[PDB]
Amino acid sequence: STIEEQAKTFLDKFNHEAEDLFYQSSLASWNYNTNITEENVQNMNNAGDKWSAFLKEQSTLAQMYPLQEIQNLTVKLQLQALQQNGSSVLSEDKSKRLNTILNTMSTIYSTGKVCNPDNPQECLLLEPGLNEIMANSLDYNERLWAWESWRSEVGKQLRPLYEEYVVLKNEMARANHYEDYGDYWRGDYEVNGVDGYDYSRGQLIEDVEHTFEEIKPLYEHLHAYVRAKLMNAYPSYISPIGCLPAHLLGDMWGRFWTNLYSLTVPFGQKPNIDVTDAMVDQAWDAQRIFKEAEKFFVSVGLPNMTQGFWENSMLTDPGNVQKAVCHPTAWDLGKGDFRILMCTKVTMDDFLTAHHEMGHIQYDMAYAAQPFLLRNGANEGFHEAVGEIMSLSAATPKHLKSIGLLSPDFQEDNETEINFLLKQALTIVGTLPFTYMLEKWRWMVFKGEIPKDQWMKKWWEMKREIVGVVEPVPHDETYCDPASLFHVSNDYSFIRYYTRTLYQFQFQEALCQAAKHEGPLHKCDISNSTEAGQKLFNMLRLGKSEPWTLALENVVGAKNMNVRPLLNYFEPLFTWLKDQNKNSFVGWSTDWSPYA
Amino acid sequence: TNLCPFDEVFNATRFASVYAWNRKRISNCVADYSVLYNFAPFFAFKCYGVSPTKLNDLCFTNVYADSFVIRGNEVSQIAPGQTGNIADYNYKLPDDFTGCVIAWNSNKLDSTVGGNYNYRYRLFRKSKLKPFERDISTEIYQAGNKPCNGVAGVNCYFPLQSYGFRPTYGVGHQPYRVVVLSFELLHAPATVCGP
Ligand SMILES: *[C@@H]1O[C@H](CO[C@@H]2O[C@@H](C)[C@@H](O)[C@@H](O)[C@@H]2O)[C@@H](O[C@@H]2O[C@H](CO)[C@@H](O)[C@H](O)[C@H]2NC(C)=O)[C@H](O)[C@H]1NC(C)=O
Ligand SMILES: *[C@@H]1O[C@H](CO)[C@@H](O[C@@H]2O[C@H](CO)[C@@H](O)[C@H](O)[C@H]2NC(C)=O)[C@H](O)[C@H]1NC(C)=O
Ligand SMILES: *[C@@H]1O[C@H](CO)[C@@H](O)[C@H](O)[C@H]1NC(C)=O
Ligand SMILES: *[C@@H]1O[C@H](CO)[C@@H](O)[C@H](O)[C@H]1NC(C)=O
Ligand SMILES: *[C@@H]1O[C@H](CO)[C@@H](O)[C@H](O)[C@H]1NC(C)=O
Ligand SMILES: *[C@@H]1O[C@H](CO)[C@@H](O)[C@H](O)[C@H]1NC(C)=O
Ligand SMILES: *[C@@H]1O[C@H](CO)[C@@H](O)[C@H](O)[C@H]1NC(C)=O
Ligand SMILES: [Zn+2]
Repeated sequence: STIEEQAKTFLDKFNHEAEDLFYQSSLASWNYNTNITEENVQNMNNAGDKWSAFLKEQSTLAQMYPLQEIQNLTVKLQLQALQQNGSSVLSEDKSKRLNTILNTMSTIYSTGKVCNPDNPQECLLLEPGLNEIMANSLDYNERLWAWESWRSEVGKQLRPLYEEYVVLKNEMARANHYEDYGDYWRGDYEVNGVDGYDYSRGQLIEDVEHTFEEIKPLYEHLHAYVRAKLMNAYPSYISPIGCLPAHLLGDMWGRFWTNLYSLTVPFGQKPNIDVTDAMVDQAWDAQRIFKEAEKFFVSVGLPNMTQGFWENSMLTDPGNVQKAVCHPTAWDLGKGDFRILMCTKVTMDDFLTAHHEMGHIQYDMAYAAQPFLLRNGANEGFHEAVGEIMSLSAATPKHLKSIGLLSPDFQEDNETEINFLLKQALTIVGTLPFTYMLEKWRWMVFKGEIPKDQWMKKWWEMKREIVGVVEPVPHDETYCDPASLFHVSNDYSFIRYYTRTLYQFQFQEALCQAAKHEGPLHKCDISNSTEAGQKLFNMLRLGKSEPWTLALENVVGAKNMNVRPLLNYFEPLFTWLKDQNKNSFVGWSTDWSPYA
Repeated sequence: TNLCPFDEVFNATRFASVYAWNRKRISNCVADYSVLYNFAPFFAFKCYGVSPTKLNDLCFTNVYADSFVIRGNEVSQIAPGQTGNIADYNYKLPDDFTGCVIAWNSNKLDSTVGGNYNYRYRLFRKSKLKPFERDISTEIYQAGNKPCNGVAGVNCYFPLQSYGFRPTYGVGHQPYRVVVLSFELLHAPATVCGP
């Protein structure tokens, strides 16, 4: 009886217990997300406590099987998932201090209160309030007031907590046989053991710079176009050869440029495609929306949705009698239970969100036969990519013409093409530099290359040199600007968005090539293509059973992340921008600042 | 006429667990298979060996019926020459098995909100199981090189596990009652057959 038959039996017992415990927890959470009452909150608390206690106990018993004596590459992954120590490597005092710091920072972010200096009897929160201010205002001084206040009253209280957070997380990482917390985060993409499909944790960095170097020219042209069109709204606040101010990007932190479409629209006269009225006038309801999505998924070879999906899923807001959390979520309770929670309305946005969440459900259904610890995406950037691609396929004018939402005599021009392409680029291409900047800054801080007294200096130098944005007012070492974002105050990773954004267009190009599509890649509908569906399903069923290198190769025929498919998607927009920028300057200078 | 009562096991109140499966013998009666066609929705109705149409005009010696209930994705293992946890450690069918197996959904009766843990099967066993053999043993299974003396944990596990059926499960995790019919022909004169 070697270690193999000892690990196998332990994994069998864990597999048969975790399913029941997680099902109970998921059912309690679903009941709370439908009904809001103290009893349901208590039920969630009890179920979660049982699940966490069982998980720790099994993780403690999982350390008696050394990894070097096990050779299957299937049971090794389950034990690797189970054997992660985490906070147990620290003392009780340090662990409780870390939890206290995390809860304090989360509470400060959640209840962040800023008030104007004229009347404390009426003042705003983050949501709503400041978000509406910096999403729907054209005033320069009010946006600056909100931007500086949120980082003044809130940013002050997080830096002393953030420093101790960094120190304690680094202690935990070094106790877990790592180098730092950034190495711990990069450990998600680590692959060892399989010959020819290896991936070191330091390779992720080099791949990120290599992809960004090819991303840069398109971002520079988009930056030039946005800067040229923002000088008409703020005539005396932007330099033609400089960097965009950080408080005029349509968002609190500049993560997305979505709210600048009204100011940067290429052809204002021609509107975008909106089938909300064509849905209102033809007796379209939520049930028909989800039936249409199911028909689309069946047309490519993927199976139906279960009989329990249509009965146990709440697809409409209950009303004032009940209280439910309206947030589109795809639920995998396990044991053959799949549900979608959505307060669906008759709208094109909900029409695409239905496809997103049903692609999530299909991806979950694909790997239902895998063991419990291997039922998830290949990495952290694969599960949303499928939802995004199967949402992109449903927004094409050809698909909407096929289902009768658009008139048959509708002829599409090359102006709506550019409008849609720029709308996509404002939210897809405009977020990659921000993610790169934030993750690179956090990695340097965790390593120790940035001393404690140069955090803001390095932060703003990186912002000017990579993103191309400049602070409106100077910040000293008393502020913690990165902590103002949700994903920094709450301990969360951030590179998954970059990886998903690059993966989704690779998947789309592969499937469109498999569908014999002729023309631009942005006009792609994968409907009525059984060959395309099988190619995607060959990857969807793997789970974590195989390295994400092989999973990616199954679909795109390549072992590494690539950016050329992304560039091919925006080629017409790139040519249009190059033609429109022939009389402007492309690039920015770090020296210029608004307060200079 | 004393008809063979093929309606008392098909319509019982509570069935037995997979590992502890009961046996009901049928003899000294005339068999009418028309009443077997009741309960029209059948999940799986396959016969190995004899044919259902010609089963009426055939006289045998004894007929054995065994009753158990399993989950949806395990009915495939009530076929001969099949390997699985149920097919190896709970119930075995010979390579030359003759008869039919009948399975149908039983979600409404055998499922309870909050879980139904009263039906249990076996997951660990030192050796495999010979055909038509039962095992109600409950000794502690040893997965290591150290004696256990009878205790849970450390490297010891309880062999039998509880299904925990719930009405909201999927089609493969929902209960499915299963009955197996076996036929034997001994040197004794055949009596068990209908008109
Ligand atoms: C997907 O295909 C269906 C069915 O069309 C049939 O199969 C195709 C592969 C092709 O061989 C067609 O010639 C076949 O008729 C399409 O549904 C039909 O669409 C046409 C549009 O001209 C319509 O007149 C029919 O009434 C539809 N039949 C139905 C709804 O039963 C569907 O439009 C295709 N989806 C696309 C192209 O996105
Ligand atoms: C997780 O932590 C446990 C203990 O907190 C580690 O178990 C010890 O590992 C050391 C390593 O040399 C052994 O010398 C000890 O005998 C182990 N047991 C105890 C009780 O200390 C475990 O190794 C940690 N996990 C990892 C992956 O390092
Ligand atoms: C859940 O909400 C429904 C809607 O009125 C109500 O009838 C039911 O009692 C609620 N459940 C609990 C446990 O309160
Ligand atoms: C790994 O373990 C599984 C568990 O059954 C087994 O099927 C598989 O054959 C093992 N891998 C190899 C290479 O034998
Ligand atoms: C999916 O459901 C539709 C309608 O219920 C049916 O026509 C179709 O055959 C189903 N597909 C499969 C693979 O069963
Ligand atoms: C669209 O096509 C017309 C056709 O002549 C062409 O003149 C024009 O340059 C194209 N592009 C735009 C943005 O209109
Ligand atoms: C099974 O028993 C119930 C309860 O008496 C009865 O109503 C039903 O008709 C029986 N089924 C058959 C096939 O006789
Ligand atoms: Zn999603």
